[PDB]
Amino acid sequence: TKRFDSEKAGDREVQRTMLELLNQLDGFQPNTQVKVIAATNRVDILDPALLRSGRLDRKIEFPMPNEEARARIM
Amino acid sequence: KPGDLVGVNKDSYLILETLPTEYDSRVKAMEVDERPTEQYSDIGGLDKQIQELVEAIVLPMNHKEKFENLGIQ
Amino acid sequence: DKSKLKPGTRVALDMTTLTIMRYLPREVDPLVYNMSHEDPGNVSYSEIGGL
Amino acid sequence: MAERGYSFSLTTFSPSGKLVQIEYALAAVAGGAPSVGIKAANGVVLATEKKQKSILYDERSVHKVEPITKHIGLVYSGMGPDYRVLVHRARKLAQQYYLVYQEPIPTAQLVQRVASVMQEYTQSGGVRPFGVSLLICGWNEGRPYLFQSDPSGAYFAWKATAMGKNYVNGKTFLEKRYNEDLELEDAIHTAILTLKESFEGQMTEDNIEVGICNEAGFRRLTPTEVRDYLAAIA
Amino acid sequence: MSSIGTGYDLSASTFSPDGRVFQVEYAMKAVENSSTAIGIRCKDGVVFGVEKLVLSKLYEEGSNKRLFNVDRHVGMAVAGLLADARSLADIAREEASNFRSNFGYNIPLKHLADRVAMYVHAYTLYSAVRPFGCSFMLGSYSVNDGAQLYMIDPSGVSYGYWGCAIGKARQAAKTEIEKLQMKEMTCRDVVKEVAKIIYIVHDEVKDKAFELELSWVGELTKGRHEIVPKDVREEAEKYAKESLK
Amino acid sequence: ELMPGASGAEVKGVCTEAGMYALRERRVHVTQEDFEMAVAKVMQKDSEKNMSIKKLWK
Amino acid sequence: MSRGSSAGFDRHITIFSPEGRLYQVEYAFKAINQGGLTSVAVRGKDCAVIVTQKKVPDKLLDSSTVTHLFKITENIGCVMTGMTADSRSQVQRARYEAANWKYKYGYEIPVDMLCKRIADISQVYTQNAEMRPLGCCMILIGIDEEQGPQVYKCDPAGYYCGFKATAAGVKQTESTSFLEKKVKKKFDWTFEQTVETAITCLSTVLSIDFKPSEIEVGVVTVENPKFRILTEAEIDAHLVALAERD
Repeated sequence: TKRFDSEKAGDREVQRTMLELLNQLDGFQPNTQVKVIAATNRVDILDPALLRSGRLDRKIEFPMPNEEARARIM
Repeated sequence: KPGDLVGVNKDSYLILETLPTEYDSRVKAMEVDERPTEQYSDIGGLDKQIQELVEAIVLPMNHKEKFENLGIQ
Repeated sequence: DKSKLKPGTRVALDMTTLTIMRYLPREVDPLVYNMSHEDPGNVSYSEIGGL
Repeated sequence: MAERGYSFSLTTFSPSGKLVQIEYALAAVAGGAPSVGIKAANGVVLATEKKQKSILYDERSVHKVEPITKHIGLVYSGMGPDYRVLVHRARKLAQQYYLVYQEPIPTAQLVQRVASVMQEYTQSGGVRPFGVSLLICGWNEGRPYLFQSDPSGAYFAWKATAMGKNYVNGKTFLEKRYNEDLELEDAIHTAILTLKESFEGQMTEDNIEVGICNEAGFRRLTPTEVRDYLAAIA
Repeated sequence: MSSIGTGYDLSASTFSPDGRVFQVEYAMKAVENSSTAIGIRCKDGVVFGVEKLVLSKLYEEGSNKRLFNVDRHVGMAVAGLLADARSLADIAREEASNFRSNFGYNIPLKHLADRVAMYVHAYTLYSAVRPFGCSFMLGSYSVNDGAQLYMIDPSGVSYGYWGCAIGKARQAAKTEIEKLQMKEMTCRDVVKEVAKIIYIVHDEVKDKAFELELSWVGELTKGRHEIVPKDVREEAEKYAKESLK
Repeated sequence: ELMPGASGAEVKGVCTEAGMYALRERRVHVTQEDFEMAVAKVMQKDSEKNMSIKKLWK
Repeated sequence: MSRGSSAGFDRHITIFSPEGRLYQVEYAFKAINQGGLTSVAVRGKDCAVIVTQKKVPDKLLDSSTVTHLFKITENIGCVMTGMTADSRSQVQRARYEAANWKYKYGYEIPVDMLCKRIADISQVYTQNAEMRPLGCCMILIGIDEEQGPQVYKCDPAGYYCGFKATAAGVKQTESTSFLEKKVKKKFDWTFEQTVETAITCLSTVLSIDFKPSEIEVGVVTVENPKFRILTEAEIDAHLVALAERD
């Protein structure tokens, strides 16, 4: 996660690695044809640069289930 | 070209051989392992969602011609 | 030619008698060389447009 | 209100012997625009410079010099938001005192009364200690009064004091030029010198305001007069 | 958002570097998780429709009330978590109740939507009480504006709508409303149509059964707000099932 | 009396500065008048740091 | 770091900080940009005009209902700029304050006085740790009962001052700069000219040029004290006028 003003620690190997995904991810270096299946329980901790539509185009929800959905699993 | 591996002899620096460009050991782990089927019917409920994932992920790769016909990226 | 060899440029030397054997072109880094040579993706001017 | 609320104090002492938030507040008054207040002993003059820096302010009303009532005036230092409550507060107090005495609030008395409310704001929770310093002027009972009210609550009665940008330099000039019981002309002149000490808030007439208290009440001065006093200082 | 270990998402009298409280956003997910409430503005009245999920087969209509009658001309249709919906219902009822009794005329909605949203928002500001994780609509027939429908979000923002849906498939429902002209159409036809959108939303492979509560405030009832008459209610559901297939 | 100081550096600087004024002027001695100009220079530099809320390190 | 550092509990609630203001207070300024609205305020000498972007995020809205222009009194009109959640809430608070004067005084409240009562109100929010400051600012227009048309704006932290020209928005500093050159070069102010300055300045910085249903213009003229909504036809009229200036 980028948000650093860290002069006290905070590694910044980790800073490079999130930034690098964007780099690969811009159109200049192809990524049109390859899909990335991204998964997170918390999108409540991420930033918009990594997420946000048209960088990872489709955004698929899975809301809580209901009785029929319970019915088929059982 | 730049990025290519090439061998060179230690005892006197001549090019031993030419090798093609290749990934780290960690990356080899990252490559395919494959996962087995839960089958669409068999993975219980969430019906509207089976459609959303199938359409997005697997179809543009496998059922590619229909997408080319749509004209989308 | 004495003129070819300068502070900026590179030379190759005998490892066994250190006389300048020959001249080599300037300093370069392999990462730089590929970045300059290549231009993938291209990118259309039209898109950024309207702004 | 429609919630539980707070009541815990945001200030805790130190084994230093200090209260932490008032020291941060003191930094904010210094970050202001120069405001000086001198009691001459032939009237009280409060002068300030106001950073507008565009003169797209059609103020014929609110300013950094605002009259509280007809023989009290107020000038601040620091930030504007904290001023807004204090100026309204002072007007209310002016009204409370007007009803019984019917001579609007005296300066010695005003400060004690503001000081008590300021102290609560530190002492209590769901409120916070100011970071404005007020300079209060008044002429009432045939004596001029000048007080300075600190963002903690403290009040000191001064002959001449400075606040706002480069106050340390201001207070030191004030001691040298001004000595106690000099004339109304000296008080005004040094007052405008402190603003000139360091300006940088657009040099046009409407960017300095002075308001003067004297025997006949309090009025704020037109920006054009203020400029004439400045013009002398190079 | 952030998941800081002291405040910001753990308080709500604290704004983020950008100026937003993460706590209202977590609450905004809650309307999405359960069933939809649709409500469209007519000009002879307003027609509301909330699908009430048959969770238990031993319930009767009036259970897990998503439809409230705010006054005798004001409705409230909610979507999202029912506990925050109840609070919002209680305030709305008292605000509407004083206005008919005292003034003697029907309430213009636009002010009412602003006041209730003020209530939502005042609580967001506070860290001592919570943002409301419901989205709800208010609908009224007036003699100063005619029909009005306003939708207030879990953030306390009010906008007027010709036709709204808040729930687990906003995108599918809004679009169906766009295609149709119900904006100035007669309330009677609308009853059938609002039910039919509920039918698309509902799945027989994500839900078993629902019980339709629609509410009239329109020309049948002569502008009186009642929960849908049993005959009409059935007629409208009957059409909804028949027309898909 | 005139300097309020702030450092041993400030004290030391009054002397060094008097040499810089004498050199400019091309004196072959250091005069009493030079020290007067120097303190005053040094003083002024202190005041700039005082305004900024700084010690001797920025 | 800065703008997110503990020094008391001042990056959480209002108390001063190392920055010489308040962190919590500064998020409340930062908050204005998020809403996405930008406003230009010009003070005429026959009217006082505010133009602000009207946030339209659906195609299922009725035009009349969806606005940010509010009638505070039959003398004062306003636009809300910043976060819309905070906008509805401040307006309802103001309204009680306007009404409170209204019975006592027996006449329409001055634009200066309306701004003074609300400004102080925004200060209570700011002084308190019980609630966070408003994410919005209310910018007032009105005919002052002798001074003339007046434009006052109260901050989201609540301080108010008078203006010839004001701007608040996403880009607060740049709009204000564009706006001083329009004042300097003085075309003079009639009903149409002053409205025209105001819209163009909002268009030039952001570099859009609008539809009449995505800007809103609100005036208080000396035709009558009552505040009016001009509606799309008259707003369109002003848009076309902007061409081939000055």
